[PDB]
Amino acid sequence: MDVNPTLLFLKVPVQNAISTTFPYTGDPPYSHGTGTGYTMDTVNRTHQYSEKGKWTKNTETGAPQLNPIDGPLPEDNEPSGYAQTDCVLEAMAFLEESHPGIFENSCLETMEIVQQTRVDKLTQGRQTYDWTLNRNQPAATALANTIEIFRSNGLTANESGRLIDFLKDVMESMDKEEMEITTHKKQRLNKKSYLIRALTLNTAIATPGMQIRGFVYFVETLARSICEKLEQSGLPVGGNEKKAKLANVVRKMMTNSQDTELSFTITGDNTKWNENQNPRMFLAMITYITRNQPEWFRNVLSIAPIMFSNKMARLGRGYMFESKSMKLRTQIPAEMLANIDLKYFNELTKKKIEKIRPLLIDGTASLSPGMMMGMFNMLSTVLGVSILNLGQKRYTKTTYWWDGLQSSDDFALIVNAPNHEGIQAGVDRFYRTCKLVGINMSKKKSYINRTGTFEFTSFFYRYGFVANFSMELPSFGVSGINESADMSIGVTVIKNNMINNDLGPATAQMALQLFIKDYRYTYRCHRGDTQIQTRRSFELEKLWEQTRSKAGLLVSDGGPNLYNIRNLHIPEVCLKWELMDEDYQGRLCNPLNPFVMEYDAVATTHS
Amino acid sequence: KNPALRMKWMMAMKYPITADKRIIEMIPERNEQGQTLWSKVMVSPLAVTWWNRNGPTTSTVHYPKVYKTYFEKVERLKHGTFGPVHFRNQVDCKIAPLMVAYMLERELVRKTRFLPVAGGTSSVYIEVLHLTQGTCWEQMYTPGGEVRNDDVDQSLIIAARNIVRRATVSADPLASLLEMCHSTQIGGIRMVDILRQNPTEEQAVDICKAAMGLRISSSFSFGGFTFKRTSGSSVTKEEEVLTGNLQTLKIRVHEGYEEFTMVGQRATAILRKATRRLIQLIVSGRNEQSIAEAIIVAMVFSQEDCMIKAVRGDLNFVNRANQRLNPMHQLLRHFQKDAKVLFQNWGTEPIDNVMGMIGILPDMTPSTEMSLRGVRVSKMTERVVVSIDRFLRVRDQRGNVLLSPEEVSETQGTEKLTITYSSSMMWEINGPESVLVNTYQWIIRNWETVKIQWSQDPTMLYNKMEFEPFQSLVPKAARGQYSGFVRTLFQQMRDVLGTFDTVQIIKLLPFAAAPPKQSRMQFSSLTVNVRGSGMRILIRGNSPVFNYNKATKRLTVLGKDAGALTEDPDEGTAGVESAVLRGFLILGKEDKRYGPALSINELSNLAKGEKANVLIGQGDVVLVMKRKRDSSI
Amino acid sequence: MEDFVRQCFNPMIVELAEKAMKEYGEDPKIETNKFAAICTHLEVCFMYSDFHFIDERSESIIVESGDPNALLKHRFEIIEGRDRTMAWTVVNSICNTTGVEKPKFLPDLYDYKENRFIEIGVTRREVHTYYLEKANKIKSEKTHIHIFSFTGEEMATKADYTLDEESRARIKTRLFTIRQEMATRGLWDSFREEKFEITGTMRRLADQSLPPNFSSLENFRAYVDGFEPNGCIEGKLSQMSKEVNARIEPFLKTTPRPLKLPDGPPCSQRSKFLLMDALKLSIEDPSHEGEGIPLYDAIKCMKTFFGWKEPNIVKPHEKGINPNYLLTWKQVLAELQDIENEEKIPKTKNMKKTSQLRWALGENMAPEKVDFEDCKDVSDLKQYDSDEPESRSLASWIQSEFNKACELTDSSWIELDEIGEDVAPIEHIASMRRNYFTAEVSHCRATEYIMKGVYINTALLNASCAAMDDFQLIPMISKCRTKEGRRKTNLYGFIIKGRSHLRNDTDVVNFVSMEFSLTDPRLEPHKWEKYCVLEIGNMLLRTAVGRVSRPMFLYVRTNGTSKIKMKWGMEMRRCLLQSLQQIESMIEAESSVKEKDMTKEFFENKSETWPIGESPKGVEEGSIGKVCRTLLAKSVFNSLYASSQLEGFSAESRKLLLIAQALRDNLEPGTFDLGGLYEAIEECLINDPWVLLNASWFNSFLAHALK
Repeated sequence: MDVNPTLLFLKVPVQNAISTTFPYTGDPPYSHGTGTGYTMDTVNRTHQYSEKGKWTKNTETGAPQLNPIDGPLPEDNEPSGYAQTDCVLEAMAFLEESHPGIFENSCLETMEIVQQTRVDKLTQGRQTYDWTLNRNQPAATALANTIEIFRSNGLTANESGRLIDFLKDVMESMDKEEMEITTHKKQRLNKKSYLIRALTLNTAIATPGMQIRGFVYFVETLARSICEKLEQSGLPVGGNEKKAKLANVVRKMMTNSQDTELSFTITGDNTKWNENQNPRMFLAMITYITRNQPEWFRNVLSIAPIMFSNKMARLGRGYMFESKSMKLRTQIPAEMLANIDLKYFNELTKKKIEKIRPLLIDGTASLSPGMMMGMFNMLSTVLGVSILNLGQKRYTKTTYWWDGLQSSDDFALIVNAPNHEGIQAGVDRFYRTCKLVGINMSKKKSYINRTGTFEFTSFFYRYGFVANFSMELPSFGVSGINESADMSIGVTVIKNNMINNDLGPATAQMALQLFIKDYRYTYRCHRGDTQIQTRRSFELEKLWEQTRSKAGLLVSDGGPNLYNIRNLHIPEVCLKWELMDEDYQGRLCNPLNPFVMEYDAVATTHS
Repeated sequence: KNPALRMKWMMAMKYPITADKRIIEMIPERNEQGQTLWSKVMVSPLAVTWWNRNGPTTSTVHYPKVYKTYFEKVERLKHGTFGPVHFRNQVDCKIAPLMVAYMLERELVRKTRFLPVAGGTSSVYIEVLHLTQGTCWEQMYTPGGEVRNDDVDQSLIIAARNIVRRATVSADPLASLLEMCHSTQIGGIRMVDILRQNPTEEQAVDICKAAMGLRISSSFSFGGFTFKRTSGSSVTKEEEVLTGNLQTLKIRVHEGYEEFTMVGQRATAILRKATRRLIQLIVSGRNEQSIAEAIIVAMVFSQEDCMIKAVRGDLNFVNRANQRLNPMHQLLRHFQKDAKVLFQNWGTEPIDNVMGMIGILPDMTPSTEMSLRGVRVSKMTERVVVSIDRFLRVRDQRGNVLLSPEEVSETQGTEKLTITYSSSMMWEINGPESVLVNTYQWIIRNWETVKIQWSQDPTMLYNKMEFEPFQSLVPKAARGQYSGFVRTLFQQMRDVLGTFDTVQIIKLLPFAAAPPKQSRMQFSSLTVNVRGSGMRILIRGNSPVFNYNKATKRLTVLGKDAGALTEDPDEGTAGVESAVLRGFLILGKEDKRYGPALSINELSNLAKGEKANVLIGQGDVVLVMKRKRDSSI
Repeated sequence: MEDFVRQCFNPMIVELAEKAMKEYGEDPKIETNKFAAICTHLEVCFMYSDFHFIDERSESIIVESGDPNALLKHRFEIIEGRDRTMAWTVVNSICNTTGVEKPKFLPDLYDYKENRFIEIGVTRREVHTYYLEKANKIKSEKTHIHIFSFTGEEMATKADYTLDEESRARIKTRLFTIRQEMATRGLWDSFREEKFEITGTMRRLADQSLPPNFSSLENFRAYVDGFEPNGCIEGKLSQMSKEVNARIEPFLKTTPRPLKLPDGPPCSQRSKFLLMDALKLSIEDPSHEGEGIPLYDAIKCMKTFFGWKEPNIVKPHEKGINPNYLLTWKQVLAELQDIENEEKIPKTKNMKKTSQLRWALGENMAPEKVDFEDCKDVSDLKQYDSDEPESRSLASWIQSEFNKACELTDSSWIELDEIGEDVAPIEHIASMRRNYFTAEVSHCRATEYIMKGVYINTALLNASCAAMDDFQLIPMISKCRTKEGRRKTNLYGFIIKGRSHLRNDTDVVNFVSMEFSLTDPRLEPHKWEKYCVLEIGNMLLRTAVGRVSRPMFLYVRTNGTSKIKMKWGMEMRRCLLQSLQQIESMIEAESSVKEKDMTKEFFENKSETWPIGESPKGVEEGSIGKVCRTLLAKSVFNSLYASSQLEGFSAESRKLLLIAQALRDNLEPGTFDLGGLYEAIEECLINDPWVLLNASWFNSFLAHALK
């Protein structure tokens, strides 16, 4: 025999054994795509998809800017960013018409959110770009540095603590004629230099600075409030709830799809999603959502697209040149790409550098034409849902009508029609109506098959059964805080992982076994019976001898584990209560210790 | 950061923990073995266990109040009540406010939750969501609320249910049930005594009572509901009927105007019948599904023509132990699996306004103008001698089955008082950590007969049923290879006159109750699986699973006690041990004259009659002599 | 402050209030009044909704016993405690079911009797002022506003109190109790337009960020505010070229095409330790556990072999340093001899830093860093990895590797710990599945690779952290429990670490790996491109005719790894969990379709088989005991041979696999661009042996499935 695991699919349907095809459960030990090359390539691609736009020069920043909106209509089945403002506005007007009051209610809720949110909410995030250091630092450090520099320059409204006051301070800073940055070094940035520093993204392959994040948060809050009311959207939800939507849509399109009405599902994927969405269009739709609203609300919500459309991008670390005849390894920083002779590089990199050189200003590269991944993730979904809403059979005025699900570059479209020509026309109307708004369907990553089976953001649906493989197995190891906290965390991980990320009972039990093994091997607390000889064994042995109710000992006191599925939500010290010896209870939980969702646990001598 | 590796490295170092500066005033500076506990403050982890071992005791009676939430959760779980695991296939205006409420709730479940789920939304259920529901299954689970404080009737019901559910699968149901009931005891009191005294009306308890010949109620149990007759009387015609798939069935049809009060666990009903027709039925339930199942059972019991032709599948059902059940139960189970066809084909007709009784749901949700036939939702005792059949089917003088092992619920409760199931065939109900204890206790309590049969008729002793549960624990892959090995050893205790150790027999006997397989391996430890962990029983020595204390002459199995052992007069005294190696006799202690010790893998190269030393166990060496005569079963 | 509201209210309200605080970014510790107000509002809403149920056409029920009833339903639908998206779903369902204007904001309740949404409030502020403020904020008729007060004052629109007087009295008593307790604690008395302009640089950037035609943000906003759908999509769809279309190419049984694997010299071995060509110098029953000192077992094992001969190079590296690979072994032997002569085991042997180790480790080959200014003229400078995707064709050695990795062994490599009792039936099913799996995979060579990798990476990371500037000799030990119950201590070879000043977790720590083995290099010289294979001994092996002497080889190579790789290898024990998840999902799908627990028809049924092989007879079917190991070996090899090509291929071939599944199911699959999909799949196949083998498996599948 020659073992061929793929041949297993000859017996079990693919969606049943789909887990076989996912190689890793964890972050691989390699970096897939990053560095100066993959950033310059992205810039060049974003500009290429909009090459037939209008070129201008930004008065303040002083960098070339490409404006494809209302550009020539596409002529071939290739990506194009030439979004049409009329088409997008009409689509959003129709979305409002089909869901009356959605925009008004969302705007009111977001407006209430704006006047309360504290600046602290801006530190609960991920790595952020420090305009004061040209580096990346965690959110809290970036916010603290920005606030310190703002105070040193006279801007102090952020002391109020509201995020909107911090935004007002940011806008005032954008108007100052010179910003003084004193680091634990004395430097002064003129208006243009600071403006560039605040309109830059470093290397989701890019993280926005601190000025942008404030407005991005509010824009995405409005986007989330809009999405929560759209059944088509599937971004704001997760876990079991998402599994409902899939079924729901298949039920909507198959209620009476039996009178010869052929139904077909397109499992799709939008090509170059981030490199075609135009921040100018996001402004064009935010100005529509925030209609007949207080001018301050529109002004605050319109400043994220305005800052993106002028955004610059830092290329990256740079290149590394190796001379194998001299055994030399030198590095070229990205800032020197504007003058270095184009002979060292290979042909493809040489072409990339040549194409990007005209856009290089102050070491960055203007990236007006398109958005970058990770930002405006929930506002893009609204455009997609609006497109999906244009197949309601009252907006097509024909016999074919589509309606499906979309989650920001992942969609499934159901195209009920009365015959195959109807299906082939309802797919073309979607692929064409969806090009006018700058969304490019990927023809090499999609497929259409009769309804009853498809894939949507790794939720494989087959004849009513949904397999959820979107999220990965969490690390089932000791947290590393202390003996008491680790048991509480590790067990809770398995519990809430079973609840949210569908995890089998048997695999849950084996994960618990592996966790107990790691726990006992970190803190030397093997079972009393077990003969492992560590430095802590002797004390654990004697304690085993003198305890009559050996079952009540904590797992950290050389006792027996008692955790199965039914009791993963109960803390150890409260699970093993009736089983403890009264003297042992007193000794463990004595307030005279010389020693003493997260970590929900009881305090004992172990802490 | 990677805090896990940091914590491992810290725990590696001595004195990693930071403690108060008063530790010297409380804990010593060195333990009984001289291992230092603290320095300068910095304390080794050994102090954290020294405090728990020898430290200032304190009263902790207040913690259940300080942490009342956690202990409330623990108490809710401890009194839990598990049902069966259900594997579910995922396949202006009038509008009265009550209709609004139904329509709404029925609409939310559609777009709110994916898995159908029966019911439960309060936090008492949400807290155990990781257990109740999964990808494609449900784990029906009644929370451990406060329901009475019997503490004796509950334990009796649990014991009776366990006995019936274990006997229904045995070779002879009635004999096994009588054996188990005559041996089990709850709260010290023997089970038969409480059975005689208790008046409880549980299905399993009533079956057990009928087994003893005691008198039980005349009520008729069916589909989990008790149809207490209230008026009328008739005869069973024992006729035949044909189904939708054209499968003839031999049923017992009734007649006459009969009034039946259907009591249940979570619903009640009043039914009138006359010759296979539902004249008038009233219901009063708790949940929508409770009422749904109540009417399903009532209609199945009505034996109506429309009900019978409503079948849309194969009426083939299997009881545990591969039995076919009865046609009435077949229909009930089929119509419990599927509901819509039965209800829609049952027929509908208009209602007349009556006090406090809404019309049934024709489907899904109730209605106030049209209801299914003669069914209306609403609100608001003698002993007859019986006889049990072989398949625990209680019957009356009329011959109509009253209680059967299918009426007993699957509700696996938790015993309140301590229930001891003395007898085999039930040591599996308790944890697998108890099967070993009970097996060894049984082997000891019957030591004389076991010894006689071992020395006379070993094969019948090996093929004994009392060792079957033990065979569940032993790994399947090596289940047989052990037997052969052990069997061979025992033969070498019957051939080599003078060698006889009781402890070895009582230790290795249960391992020799499987079809033997021959191999050339010299086992050092026989492994057995308990609670997912593979413990070992050493062939020569003491193990946590089996420790024999010579001083007190007592056997300890997994910490618990097994009993005491006497000494056979034939017990060998020369020290020669024969059942420790496949073809060798351990002639005594280390003998440096014969040379350095040989690993147990090398002694297989010794020729007949050769003698050498071998490392036979933990830092131990013994002299072994190869047997010239080779013995094998 | 922080204690009362915590204690007097049930926890659920506490978590709800904290969730609201996180929503607004607020912290419970920083503030008191907002938390107290939120908890009070939540409790008031719940006690209003928990008032009582409905009945048949009479409503206004006042029953409170605890027995649910079908015809008795809650009169008030909770909305405050419901999730945002789900709350909007509920309110939309209300509006669709019965005609009532959608409230601008999320209300608190939906009393069914009056069919009117109910918004409730409670605050110390003057009742009339609060009611007017709420009427202004929640500005809509056909709704209801109900305002309470701690002082004992209530109000509602139209003076039409919905519920009964007794329940209102209960609410007032609860409020009075709260206020009185708070006042007795010094808490009660503690409780007592927007402008944003775009000007200057932001105005000039907003006017510069519009659609081409427009000039100023004011003009753009004026246009947008006056937009009305006039059929703009229709005209532009009419004007757009007909070539912009997605024609559905049919996908038939003949369309599928075998993938095109690369062409070139055969692929070479890439792992970090010999997988199947591994030989162990194991000792039985080392003597009591306790993680025996690795360097003591590494000597007690090498004392078990007496066939050491003069090392001889049988296969050179052919682009490397052979003599210094030989001398590193001849120095390891000497160092191990010195440990024996010394008293007590050092517990860590730092190797003498000599030219042999420096060169073998590559420390003397690494290029020196130079600033670009100095090396401008050097003509050999080129972008690193300028072009080296050398394509290498598939070889059979990887298939043999997997074949041997799917086989049983005579040992027990994974010894898991215990679990609590199994009470719930679902617990019984889970335990049955887990026990069957662990029995089928405990004895297996995939588990041997898992544990060997875990041990090696752990002992390498620990030494790389502790001793950062020493060449520390590291044995490659593993421990198993033989089928007879006696523990062993296998030694596979040695690892010599190099300088390990790892600051960022991507710096490489070059190390020399020297494995023992019996597999002659000359049989597959193309598989050992990266190794320098020696001949170190002559081992006697039990052949059929007598006992034959066969050579014992040592495989030497200068490898390198970083903290990320070490951490990814130390967790290889997750391969068991991944494989168990795969098997259990396979069981769960079948059970769901079959409406019963298929845990038995899978594991205990000697007839069931799955096609997982291919022999000259045809497709070969194994038993569940072979699937459990095949999937485990597949996962272990995904972890060992992890690469970007593997991820790309697995992502891109799953779409083709699903199209094939749709075809086999007769769903009339159709693709918009299949050539692009095939090109994407074949772009990943370059030189990775594992991905090439996977592509070959895919070809074989397609061939058998669509035939």
